[PDB]
Amino acid sequence: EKAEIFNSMHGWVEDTILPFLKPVEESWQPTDFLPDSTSDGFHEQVEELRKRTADLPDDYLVALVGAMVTEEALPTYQTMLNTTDVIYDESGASPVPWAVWTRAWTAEENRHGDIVNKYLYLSGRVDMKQIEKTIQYLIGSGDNNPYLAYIYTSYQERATAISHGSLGRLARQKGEMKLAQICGTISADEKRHEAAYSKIVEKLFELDPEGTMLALAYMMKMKIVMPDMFQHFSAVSQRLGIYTAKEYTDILEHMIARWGVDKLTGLSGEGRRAQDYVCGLPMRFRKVEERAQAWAENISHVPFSWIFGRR
Amino acid sequence: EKAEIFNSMHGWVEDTILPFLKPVEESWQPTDFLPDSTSDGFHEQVEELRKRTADLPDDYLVALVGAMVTEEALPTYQTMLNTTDVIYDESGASPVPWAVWTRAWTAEENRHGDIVNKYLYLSGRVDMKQIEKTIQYLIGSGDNNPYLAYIYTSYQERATAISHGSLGRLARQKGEMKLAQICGTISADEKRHEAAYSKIVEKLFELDPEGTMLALAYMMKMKIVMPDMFQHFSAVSQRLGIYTAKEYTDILEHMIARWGVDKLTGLSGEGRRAQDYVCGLPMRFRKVEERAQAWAENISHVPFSWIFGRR
Ligand SMILES: [Fe+3]
Ligand SMILES: [Fe+3]
Ligand SMILES: [Fe+3]
Ligand SMILES: [Fe+3]
Repeated sequence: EKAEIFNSMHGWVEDTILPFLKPVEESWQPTDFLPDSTSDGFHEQVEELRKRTADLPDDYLVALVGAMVTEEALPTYQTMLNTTDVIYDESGASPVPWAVWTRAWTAEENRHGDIVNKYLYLSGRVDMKQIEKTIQYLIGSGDNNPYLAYIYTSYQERATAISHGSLGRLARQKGEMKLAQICGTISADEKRHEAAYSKIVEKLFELDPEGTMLALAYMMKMKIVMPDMFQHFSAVSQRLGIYTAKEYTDILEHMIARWGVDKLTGLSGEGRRAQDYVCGLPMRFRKVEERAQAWAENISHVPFSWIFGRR
Repeated sequence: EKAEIFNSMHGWVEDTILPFLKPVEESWQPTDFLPDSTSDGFHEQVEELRKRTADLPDDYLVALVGAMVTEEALPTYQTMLNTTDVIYDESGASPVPWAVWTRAWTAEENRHGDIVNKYLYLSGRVDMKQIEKTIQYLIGSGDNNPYLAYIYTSYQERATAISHGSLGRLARQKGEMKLAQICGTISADEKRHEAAYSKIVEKLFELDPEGTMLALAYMMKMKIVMPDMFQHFSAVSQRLGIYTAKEYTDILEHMIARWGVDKLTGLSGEGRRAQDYVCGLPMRFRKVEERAQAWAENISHVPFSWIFGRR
């Protein structure tokens, strides 16, 4: 039945989801936000960047490294959403619209880690050797239910749109307008992605409320949890205001509203147990917001000095 | 039966394939082969690179762009080999050794496109904006039989080990010792990868000669073919001697020998038709080697001037 639900969605994925892609022709590329290496001005542009970035506080460097590590892990996030599927009909073989979306979306995502990685490299502010190791360990690390991937990615796209957006805003506040542009441009990609993925989940709730509710309850319980090295990234994002416990709870309420999870009808006893669990979470998580803030305020970079580069 | 063949191989994959991984601790990283951005010497090192790279012929620039485009497409090559599999036993849940290999191998591969991409960027010799577009189109483009991926990757790892190795050798010949090191270091990764993948195919031939032969015949016929923009990369690799029609044929003979495809026994009529087809290919491809060379010698960069950066 899940396979068939997915199959029956092809037309709507084509009509409603694929338009959320931005044409490659109209798309920014990392080179847009970097010193021009073909230009006689290259060295001077690189120097300006390094000057601009010497003004950035340490917390900010760390959050930005957090964001790049997350993005650079792209090969291990698109893998769940990869569907070994291809449709046969009178026009011949073609790719399922699900795969057309995943592939093009992966191509979008690929630019996010590259821009931040080359920008941080050029700044000199972080030790790119240690961070590349981290990333190799992380790709090396990398339940089969096919709704789960879609739900998780909805949440992740909204969280990452908000985090990159807030990083951008703080870069702007410090006068680092190129870094603000980078962070803001990524955020705008993520806002589109979040829109496509939320709509997919919406549609799954429409067509299979029982399956989707059980999957969402599983995801909230098991996978998607309130927002040592990753703990440290998390603490820094908390105290900077980029991505907080309050924002996590706010994302949960938005998703509950957007998908009308507290308004589902016709559920079994099992479905209602799952709906009750999910819908009761925001009240549970409000209570731990003020503790998240205190904990973040005590974090030291001393165990993490290895992240930093030139001062 | 293919699923079961794969399942029955877990112990041997663990004992024989996983040791071909290089520990992340002992591993090079892109930063190793790049100007040190944390150093007061950064600008000077970047200048040395740009000087070293001004000595590189155009054919060489193009082949190197070919290689990076190929590598940077990594998200669309690991996807077939991704297996949504996880083993349950008395120790709990664990990852199938197939997935442990794929993940760690993907983490290895991720460094290949990054090093070449940042090196080419810093050189100024190519227009990275146009090449990033190309790459986005290419990831966006990106039969389900599970032997096919393993066979294809065997061939691809041997081809890419030979191509990066020969690019390295030519960089060396021009005195560009850092670029030679990069190309040579990648080649050595690919030689390990090729060894792991050839051994997998070997084992598939041992355990299921009939299935593997039919898959190999399919791959030679359909997918793996004698070595406009990709045609142009191919022509340049031909005339430079980096990767030629003769080398393609040589890879086919090596694989036939390594896996003893001309020595399989107990095949059905169908199996023997497939074995005869494959084993007759090298004689067929020798005949078109001298034509590949002539064709490559007539290629113009004029339609491809968009690749180039500063002169
Ligand atoms: Fe992203
Ligand atoms: Fe995204
Ligand atoms: Fe490679
Ligand atoms: Fe490889």
